[PDB]
Amino acid sequence: KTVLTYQLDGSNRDFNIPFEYLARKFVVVTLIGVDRKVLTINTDYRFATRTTISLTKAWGPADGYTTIELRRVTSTTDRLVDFTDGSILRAYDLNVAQIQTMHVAEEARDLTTDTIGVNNDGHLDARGRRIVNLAN
Amino acid sequence: NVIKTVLTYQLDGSNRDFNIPFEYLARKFVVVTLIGVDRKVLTINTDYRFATRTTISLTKAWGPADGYTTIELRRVTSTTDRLVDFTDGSILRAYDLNVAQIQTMHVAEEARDLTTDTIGVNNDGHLDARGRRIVNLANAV
Amino acid sequence: IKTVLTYQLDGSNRDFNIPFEYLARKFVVVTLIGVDRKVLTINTDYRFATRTTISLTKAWGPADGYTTIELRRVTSTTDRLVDFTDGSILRAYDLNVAQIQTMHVAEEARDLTTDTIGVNNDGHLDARGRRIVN
Amino acid sequence: RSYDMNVETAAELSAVNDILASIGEPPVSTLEGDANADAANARRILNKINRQIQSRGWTFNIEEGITLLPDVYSNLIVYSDDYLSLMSTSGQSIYVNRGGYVYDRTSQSDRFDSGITVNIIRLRDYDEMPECFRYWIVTKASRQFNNRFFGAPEVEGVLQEEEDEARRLCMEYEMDYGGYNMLDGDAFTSGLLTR
Amino acid sequence: MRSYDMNVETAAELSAVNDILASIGEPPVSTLEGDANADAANARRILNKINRQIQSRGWTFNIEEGITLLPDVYSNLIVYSDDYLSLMSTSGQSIYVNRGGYVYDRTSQSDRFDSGITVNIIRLRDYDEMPECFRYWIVTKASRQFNNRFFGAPEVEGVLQEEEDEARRLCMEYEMDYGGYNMLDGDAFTSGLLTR
Amino acid sequence: MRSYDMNVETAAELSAVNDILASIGEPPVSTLEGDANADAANARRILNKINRQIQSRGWTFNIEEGITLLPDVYSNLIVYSDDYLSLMSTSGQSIYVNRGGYVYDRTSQSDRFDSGITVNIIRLRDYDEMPECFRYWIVTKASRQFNNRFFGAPEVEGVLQEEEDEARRLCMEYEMDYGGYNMLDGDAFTSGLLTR
Amino acid sequence: SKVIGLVNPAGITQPRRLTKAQTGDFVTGRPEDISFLQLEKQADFTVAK
Repeated sequence: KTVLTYQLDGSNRDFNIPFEYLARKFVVVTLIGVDRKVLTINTDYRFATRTTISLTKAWGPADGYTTIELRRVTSTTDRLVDFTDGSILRAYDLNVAQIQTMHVAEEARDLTTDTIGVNNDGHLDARGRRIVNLAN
Repeated sequence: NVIKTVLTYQLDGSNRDFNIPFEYLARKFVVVTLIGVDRKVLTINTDYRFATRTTISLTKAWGPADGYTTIELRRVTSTTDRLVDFTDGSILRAYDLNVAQIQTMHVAEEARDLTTDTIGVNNDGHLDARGRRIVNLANAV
Repeated sequence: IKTVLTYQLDGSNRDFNIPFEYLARKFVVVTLIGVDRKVLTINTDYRFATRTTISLTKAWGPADGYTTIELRRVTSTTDRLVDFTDGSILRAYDLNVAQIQTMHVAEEARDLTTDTIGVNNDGHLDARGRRIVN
Repeated sequence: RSYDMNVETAAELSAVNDILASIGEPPVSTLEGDANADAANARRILNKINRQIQSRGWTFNIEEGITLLPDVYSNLIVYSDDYLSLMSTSGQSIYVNRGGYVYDRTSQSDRFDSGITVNIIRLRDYDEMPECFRYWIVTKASRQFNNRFFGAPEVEGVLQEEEDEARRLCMEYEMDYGGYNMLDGDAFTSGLLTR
Repeated sequence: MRSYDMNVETAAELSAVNDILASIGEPPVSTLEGDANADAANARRILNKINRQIQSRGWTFNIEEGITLLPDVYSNLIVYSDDYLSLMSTSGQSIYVNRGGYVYDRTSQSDRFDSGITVNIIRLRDYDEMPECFRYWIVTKASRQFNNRFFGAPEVEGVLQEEEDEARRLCMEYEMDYGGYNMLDGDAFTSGLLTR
Repeated sequence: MRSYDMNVETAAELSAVNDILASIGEPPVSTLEGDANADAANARRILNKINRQIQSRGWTFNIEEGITLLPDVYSNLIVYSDDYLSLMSTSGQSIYVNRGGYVYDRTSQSDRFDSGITVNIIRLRDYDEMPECFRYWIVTKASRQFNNRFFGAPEVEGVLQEEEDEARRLCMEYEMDYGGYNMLDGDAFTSGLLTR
Repeated sequence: SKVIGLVNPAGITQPRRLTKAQTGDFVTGRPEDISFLQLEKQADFTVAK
């Protein structure tokens, strides 16, 4: 999964990010309150480890923001691997070049499923939302 | 728009051969499921066969009497397990580069064709459920 | 940033801008949206005045039956722009184009929300005057 | 090579590699970048030959009774550059191209209140051609590519023989597809067969 | 168009490539896997091209009559694969064309089908699946085109021209022997005329 | 004589010139605007020459019958433009010639007309306005003449000689299909003979 | 008794134009391109008769 959330009222900063990311710009952190707040990296959260993000400040349900969303948004326009002639072709760069597209595909499989998806029963699992404006 | 990785055909109870239009890297990437009251996935060598690379032959004929109106042929390319992994000592080969590119394309293509796993617009201007229940709708008003 | 965008149709206008990047002109699909959907052909119905704009050979509007035009990027998955051949000089341009083409399909893969129901401000499922079948 | 794969390749790149192979050159991996004269020349000839063979007129590609709607305001029907042939459904044709628009030469007018019905050939892609027609286009394209950009005369005689065979197989496709009959399928004799 | 170089090498395809390589005097290769051998890669590409070409001509063994092509139940589209070397009607004038990679009814101007269509179809087959005589003709024709394009030897051209004619003749003999065609009782029109 | 090089280039005219340039192996040019390219300028001149020549031959699509040419009310002169590739009478022997750039009635020895004259006229059209088959023939004939004049390659001469004959054949097929001519009921004399 | 029109595929005559034509129509083609399958058994026919 490329999207996961943590709701922590108590004083806590560390959130172990589950998804693999290629660049720190790909991980975007938001606060899901009355209105969502997009948080910059330098001021708000440090990468204490590649697996763990330490968000400065409590940002607990004491404020309206309550839970914290960890979203992966890989950049389609920017390519981490750009092959140039005269440069040694590295197995790492050949491998990572494919991975960036796969990460975008993984993020796509979750964006479409977010609005409505299919459950393990092979049926379209609604979240308890009426089908409004439906035309007969 | 139109999905090219998921093909579903009517089950008449007497036809056992179904075409595979889409590309695939491995026969395991092709998933055969019978649709009806339930979605029953078939096994590679006991429920069907790859008669040709483009044809799947069912061992048994399935139809509405068995409770299966349609059969679905869908490509599900592995995302975690890449078929080609380059090493520091390996000769770079055209076949290896082709497979690595095509697998990435198929993973992206299956993502772009994921309107099957949701409610999307079909050829007409209608949202298509594609023969499955919208479960947990609960009360309406 | 979007690979799919729609313009409202009036009889006055014939030029529509392409914001996205496309590797081939055939990857751009032009469709007229009204009561009926109609895909346009590269030369008889429109053209590429520049790299970033499409000029229709005929003006369209509510009289013709189409109120909107759709400019969509559909990168080919089956027909790949790069195929590596044995005994060929491995060029970095070939590797990059193969990477971009899969990127473009995956970039279109994160734009299926337009072809989906979507959610409202209330959080419901809004069928934009569309029947649900099957 | 492991796995039992089922993958395709782009037919235009395959067609260009067939044209380049005809003059003995290595295949190319890609057809874009606009910096390869071989790619530019072979692709241009392939489009030129594909366009020319479709314009000849075949049962599968001659669309009969097609309606071309005029503009609601100008009442002008665009005469497309991609209209390889435009004729009337019956008798003598009356429509010509005048300034990129359909012109009725008999009535001397570009204006049409309703759509006209024509026998039209519209350019199709090399992908949409039958395999025999794809082979003839490639063979004919390989022939002119050698004549214009290689010039070897022993290649010319070979490709002349190949294109003659390529056209003959296309002619067998036309009759098999056409299914024409001079007794009942005939426009005139079928009436004469009534007793 | 089906990839010729992306699957396992068969014994016959490897033998076919070595036969094509021999036509210009190239020594045989042990495997068809990529070893930067341009001549072998060229030979395999021409082998595939000739394999598609001769199969597309149409023969009793490879023309499938009465085949049903089924549509997708939710899109009503029948795919016209590039491996369909020929798609025809079972009788009369053909009505189905290729439009956008899908079957199109040119008379009804529709690409939507509620049920399967019955067509006379030629589907591409592996060179391994060809009859022995047809394999020989494919190799002979591929060898002739290979020599013409990449060596151009005129003496080799003349002999391979003769060999293709003999190879096509023997495929013509196979077609009639397999066909078993009769103009009296196997004829569509004459058989009805023989009833007394 | 109409200036070929003084208007904006069309895509088809750009295509035609590059096809003519390809005949002797010149690489394509991006534009017909003056870049001191003598070969491209020469090709456009031959393209215009062949365009005028094939159109002036006369075909059902470009022969305008029953056209009225109006005189100037104060000079009574009808201009005989150089773009009139052919000017005939609608029936019988023609009576109009070119004399000083104006229409002249040779039978009445007058160039003054009180009213419009009805003539069978061929007026020069753009190469863009030609049918596709006719465009191919014009390019093929222009390419053949271009090679003869500015390269002279005898191997190229032979192939373009065959290409022009095939190109002219397909233009003749177009003209017969376009014309729809009938010797029974579409015939001026025989149709009257068919009345019972 | 069976009429089979043999069209030379190396030729230029199209049965598409022949069948759609009316009587008296002018059509591109050559008479040499169109032939008919004929039973050649006259020597045996005379012997049998």
